[PDB]
Amino acid sequence: MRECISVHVGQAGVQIGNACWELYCLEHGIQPDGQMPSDSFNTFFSETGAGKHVPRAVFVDLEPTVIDEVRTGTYRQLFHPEQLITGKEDAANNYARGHYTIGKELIDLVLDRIRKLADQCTGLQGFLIFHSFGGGTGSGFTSLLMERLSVDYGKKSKLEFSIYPAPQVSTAVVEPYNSILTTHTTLEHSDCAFMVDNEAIYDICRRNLDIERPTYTNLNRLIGQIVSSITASLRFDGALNVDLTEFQTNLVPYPRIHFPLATYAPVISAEKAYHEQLSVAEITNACFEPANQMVKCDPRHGKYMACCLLYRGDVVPKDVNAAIATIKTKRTIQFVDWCPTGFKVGINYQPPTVVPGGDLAKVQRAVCMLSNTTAIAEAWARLDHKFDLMYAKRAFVHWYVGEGMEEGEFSEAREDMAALEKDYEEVGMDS
Amino acid sequence: EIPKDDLDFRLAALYNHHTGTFKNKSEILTHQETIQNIRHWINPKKESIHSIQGSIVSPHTAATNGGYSRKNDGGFFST
Amino acid sequence: EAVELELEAVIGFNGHVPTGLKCHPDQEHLVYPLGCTILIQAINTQEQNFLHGHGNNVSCVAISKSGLYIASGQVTFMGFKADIILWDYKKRELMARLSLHKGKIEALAFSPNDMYLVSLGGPDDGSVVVWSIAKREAICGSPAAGLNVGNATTVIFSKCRDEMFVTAGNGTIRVWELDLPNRKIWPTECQTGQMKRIVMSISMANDDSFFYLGTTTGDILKMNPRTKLLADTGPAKDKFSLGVSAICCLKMGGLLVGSGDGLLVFCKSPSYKPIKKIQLQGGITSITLRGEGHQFFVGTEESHIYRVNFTNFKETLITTCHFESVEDIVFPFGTAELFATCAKKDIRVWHTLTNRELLRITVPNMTCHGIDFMRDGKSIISAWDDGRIRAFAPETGRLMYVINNAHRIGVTAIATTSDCKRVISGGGEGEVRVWHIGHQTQKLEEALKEHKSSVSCIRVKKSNEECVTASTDGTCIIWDLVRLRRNQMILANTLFQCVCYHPEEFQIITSGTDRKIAYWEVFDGSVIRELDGSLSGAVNGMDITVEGVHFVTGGNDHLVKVWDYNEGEVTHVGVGHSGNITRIRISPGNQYIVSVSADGAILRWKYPFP
Amino acid sequence: RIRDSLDSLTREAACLRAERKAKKEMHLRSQEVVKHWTNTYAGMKEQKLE
Amino acid sequence: PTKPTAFRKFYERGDFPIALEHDSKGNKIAWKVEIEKLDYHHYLPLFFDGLCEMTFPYEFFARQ
Ligand SMILES: Nc1nc2c(ncn2[C@@H]2O[C@H](COP(=O)(O)OP(=O)(O)OP(=O)(O)O)[C@@H](O)[C@H]2O)c(=O)[nH]1
Ligand SMILES: [Mg+2]
Repeated sequence: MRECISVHVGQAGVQIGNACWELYCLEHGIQPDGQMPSDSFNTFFSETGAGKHVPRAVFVDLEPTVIDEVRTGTYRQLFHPEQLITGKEDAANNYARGHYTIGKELIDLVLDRIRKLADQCTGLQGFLIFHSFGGGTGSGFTSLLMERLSVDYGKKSKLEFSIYPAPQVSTAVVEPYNSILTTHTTLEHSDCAFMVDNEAIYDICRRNLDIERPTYTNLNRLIGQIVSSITASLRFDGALNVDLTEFQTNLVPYPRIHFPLATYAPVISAEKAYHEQLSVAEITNACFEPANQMVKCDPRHGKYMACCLLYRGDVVPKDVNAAIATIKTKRTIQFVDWCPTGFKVGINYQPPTVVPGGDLAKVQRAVCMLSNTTAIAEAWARLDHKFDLMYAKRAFVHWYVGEGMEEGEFSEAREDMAALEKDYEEVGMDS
Repeated sequence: EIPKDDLDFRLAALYNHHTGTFKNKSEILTHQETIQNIRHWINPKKESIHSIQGSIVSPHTAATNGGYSRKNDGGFFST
Repeated sequence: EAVELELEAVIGFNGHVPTGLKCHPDQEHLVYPLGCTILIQAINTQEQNFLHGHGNNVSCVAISKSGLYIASGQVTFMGFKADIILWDYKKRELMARLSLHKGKIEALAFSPNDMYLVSLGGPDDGSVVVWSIAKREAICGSPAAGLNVGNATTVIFSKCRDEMFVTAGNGTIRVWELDLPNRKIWPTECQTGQMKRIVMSISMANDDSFFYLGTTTGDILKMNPRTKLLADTGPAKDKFSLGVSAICCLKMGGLLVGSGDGLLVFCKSPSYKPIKKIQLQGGITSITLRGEGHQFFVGTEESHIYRVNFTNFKETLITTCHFESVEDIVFPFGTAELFATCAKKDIRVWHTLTNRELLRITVPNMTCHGIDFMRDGKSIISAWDDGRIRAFAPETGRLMYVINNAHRIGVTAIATTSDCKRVISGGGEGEVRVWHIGHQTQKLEEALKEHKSSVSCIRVKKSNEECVTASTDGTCIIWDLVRLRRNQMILANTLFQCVCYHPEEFQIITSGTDRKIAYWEVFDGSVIRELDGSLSGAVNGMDITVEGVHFVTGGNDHLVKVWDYNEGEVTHVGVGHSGNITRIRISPGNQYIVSVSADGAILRWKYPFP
Repeated sequence: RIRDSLDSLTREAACLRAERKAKKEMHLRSQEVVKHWTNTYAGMKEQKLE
Repeated sequence: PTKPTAFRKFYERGDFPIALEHDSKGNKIAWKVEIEKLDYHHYLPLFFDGLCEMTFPYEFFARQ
């Protein structure tokens, strides 16, 4: 009744959504075939008169190998059999295969399913895309999609929970080619961009939690819990409720600084929950450490420009005000002149839920936060240096000019990132 | 069951008019009352050992660990 | 001390290695192996003289033609000897221990005049040796494997009493001729034209004219031992599906073939055509023919013994059991006639007295760990190694429910509350979990993570209020139910296997690897006394009756022990199998004691008064 | 509910008294069984002193 | 009691050049083609047939 549309494009998108769509089944009573046994489910699941509940999500991959895990796994009766659009051959780390000649085939099908779902919601509030920067289809299919979706619908909000490539570790070779090209799309036809990376979730997975050998089925559950915290107020009740424009207006000052980080506060094991007191004042303070960033930067060497929060659980706002006053008093956290408030609080009246087999405890208080900070320009400096060190000797560019892409758009996205890195420091300097 | 002669001749005649050729009256009207371990259950989806997802158990028998991995910066790392 | 009770109702079978079943030529008793011994069954099921020895798993059986001697090899560690043992068939006495090989022994065979035996040994260090029976020693030996070919598997003598065949493992087929005065065996090779098969069974005709080889590719090869050349090819157009695993002969020239996909075919030499075919249960690995001729027996890989008539080819199964390590029997409450036995991929529901199998339920290829009944007859819960907890319908094997992601490792121990509402699980992770069941759904309440290591057993009080978790950490916790916290810890020097309550709930008793049966005060975890195991074994299963004066204990050696409760009185009838006994329960009528030996053997004895 | 609210503290005390009595009585009866057992270390010392 | 309509069947085939945006001031039928030169021999007696529907997504399209 306050609906959302959440697309998962690529492989990483689909494999995160595989871990997103049982947390929603466990928050409500929806068992996996779609039959609740016993309307706060409304934003995520439609209902059908045989009892059967159906999701609101589209899954696309140009190769059929990963969707066919879902299609015969544990969640095959849940999804509608045209929410699962497949193909034959992938894009294989090339942006041109996906956004160009071979990728212009499934776009009409994904737009039909976007239209056929969005034409049945009573109230539409926006888009949650899950697409990987690291992909060949996950970063070209979405750039083919958004340039047509924003012509069709236009003013509705776009939020992307994407996977930023880590500064040291990386698992492909033409990532500095595929990262730079999609930010010619996401600057103009997009309105927010939450990035995460993979090395820091391993960090926070082994230090705050006794997991040896951490994997993707450990990454995707925490990034599912983050989106279930951001989508809390559209589904539940509480003191201060923040809607999908009531923060996305708070979070974008200038129309090219729209790149905020994310942080989830209580991450702890099943044993050592008994020994920490777990108060509002300490799990507000856990948010502002340099150790607990899911994206590998130090926020201290930059400045938080604008912030937000998404509370849950058993909080009462006097504690939150006493926490925020101390955060404003502290000096590890530095701000700018042009936002003297720098805060935004929502509340809710629901605890976190514990998916079975997850390695988290049933904490009651829960915090998320989402920060517009200028210290992501350091990570864009580190991936900025990677590009011209490969375009200097014109490496790998035949694989791009073969599948329909001209050479000059490398220079175009070069000066696009040059203008963006000009913009961050020019809006972060004092007056 | 039968209420008259019409449903006697057609309720059970057992005489295809198309196929029975050069017949007789008694061969037309013929009804049918004149004529007359160890058990087991098998799972449907043959599962695989290799495609399981619960954890990745340690190479060393980490109840009494064999090559000491401590937690980074002090303490136990495993379980 | 140590009075022998009585022994009855042998259940298991080993049909996992080829040609384990061989009826002796008086056609009354069937010998067949088990996990570490041999068994002889009569027509009246008179279990007779488990012939003791071999130190480890028997793997190969060969019988003298007259019907007086039997010889069986075994398998040990790398760089260890392995002993053929010559037995008798009249006074079941270990005559000769013949221990001269490396690693293990792949094949044994007898000569038709009873003087000679032959042995093939070694997966890597492959050699053939010839033993004499007049003096229990070796005549001569040689490498029975073609260099620049591969390895070899099986051997058989002639009826010329002097020449014997070593059979292709990967394509070496070699005849040897034996001469006494030089004391030697001479190798010649049977040259084949372009054929290179993987031969995997062998038999010999009566008049030494031809011997037959069954191959992995599926075609039956006839041979000529005089020409030392290939004699005949196999079938084209419907070669058998898997490898040809079991070939038998007749007095006439009609060979009985059997393939490891569970197919039995009558076959003749010019045209290998299925005159009489019967599809059987599981892969066939043994054919043994009664000397009368008109009835024979089939041993299968899944342990089914098939008595099949030669005329009209009708079968009748006579023995069934599991085919991996078995674990965790549980009786129903109030009924002494039913068994549940669970193992790798499988669960079976038995009878007790007449030993029939009533139903069988398969998970495809995963591993089971624990089985339990409900307090009523509504359902049977089980805990499996796939990270899942299942529960099944009592008849017809319907899956009522499964639990998707229970623990991080395989769920090990499971327990039933007496009000049929709660199921307690512990697994190798140590996250002890509680499951509230309902008609519609089943949910988890709270995860108790005291432990640091595995969980062995979970046992709850007569009226639910408290429980206990036997674990291999060194700590056995008593938890309370009505609140989810801990009362008391047993901290001890034993990797625990079995923890049992005393009837009337005074004290709790622990066992394990360190062989100290220890009674424990129910408060403070204060130790009372320690009574030792047998000698240098281990112990895995305890049992107390309804009253609380009898005390049954079973462990890593062959010994099951009846004990008095208050004082240490032992009563040994543990003369059975030394395959490591892992669980043991008494019937609720106090009539039988039933133990599961790891290599599949479920044995029940009568009840003694303690 | 309001009629029986006047005695709320006496049942709270009675439950603690009953649980402590039952626990200590279980301890004493198990000590009776322990003292009737014969293969104890201190009992063997007493028999050796005899 | 209601009856199955042909507006539903023509929509599940997908013939209508119609679209929806739930604009905040009110739900609006976005038109992909010019309204002034439609085929009124096709599209009026099917919208008039879709008048007969009570369930959510089609009554709005018929009326607007
Ligand atoms: N968190 C998380 N990241 C994943 C997962 N699977 C893949 N990734 C990330 O995806 C990045 C590469 O993009 P891919 O998804 O593999 O490529 P793609 O989108 O399938 O595009 P093609 O290669 O053309 O098929 C890697 O850097 C991974 O970090 C996952 O299950 N969880
Ligand atoms: Mg892919």
